[PDB]
Amino acid sequence: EVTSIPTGCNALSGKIMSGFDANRFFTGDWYLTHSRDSEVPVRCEKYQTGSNLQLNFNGKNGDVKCSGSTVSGNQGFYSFQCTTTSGGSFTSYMAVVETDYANYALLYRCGLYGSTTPKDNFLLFNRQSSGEIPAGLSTKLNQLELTSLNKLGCS
Ligand SMILES: CCCCC/C=C\C\C=C/C=C/C=C/C[C@@H](O)CCCC(=O)O
Ligand SMILES: N[C@@H](CCC(=O)N[C@@H](CS)C(=O)NCC(=O)O)C(=O)O
Repeated sequence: EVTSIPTGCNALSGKIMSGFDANRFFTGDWYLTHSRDSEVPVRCEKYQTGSNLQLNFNGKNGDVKCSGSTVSGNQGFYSFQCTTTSGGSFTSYMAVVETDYANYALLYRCGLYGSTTPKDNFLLFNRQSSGEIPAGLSTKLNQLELTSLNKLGCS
């Protein structure tokens, strides 16, 4: 039924890497090490991936389990249906902006989470918990005006 990302989310047309390879991105673990907007206290979320766009991460209050699917109307975007250990449920949308698969991935995430106003973010994932801001993203970050990503709770 849902064939495009929520109204107000940034489709980022023209700003996403060419040739995104889902096969190489949705494997292994991804640490969420930095983000444009951040909460307090900062934490270290490890995103564990599995086949068929499944993922697990250690969320704000308990493990979170998500099942993904492509969004037909928006190239590069995925919809995740997530459930939480406290019994909650939500939908979240994401696109991989840039990645080298082996080290870092810059993502865009957006959702309504029950509101009419979207909450979004730019997220930097690393394969190591000690990962920081890669030299290779320098110009791309400048272009997106992401000049000062907040470091989170991983080291
Ligand atoms: C391997 C990376 C996979 C990323 C998957 C993207 C989305 C589904 C997973 C988690 C979604 C979390 C939703 C939290 C919403 C809210 O707390 C976030 C505020 C803004 C933001 O950080 O996106
Ligand atoms: N604000 C709404 C929606 C909150 C919501 O859906 N939160 C989701 C996404 S922020 C969640 O439980 N996330 C858990 C996590 O990210 O660890 C409510 O309180 O009912």
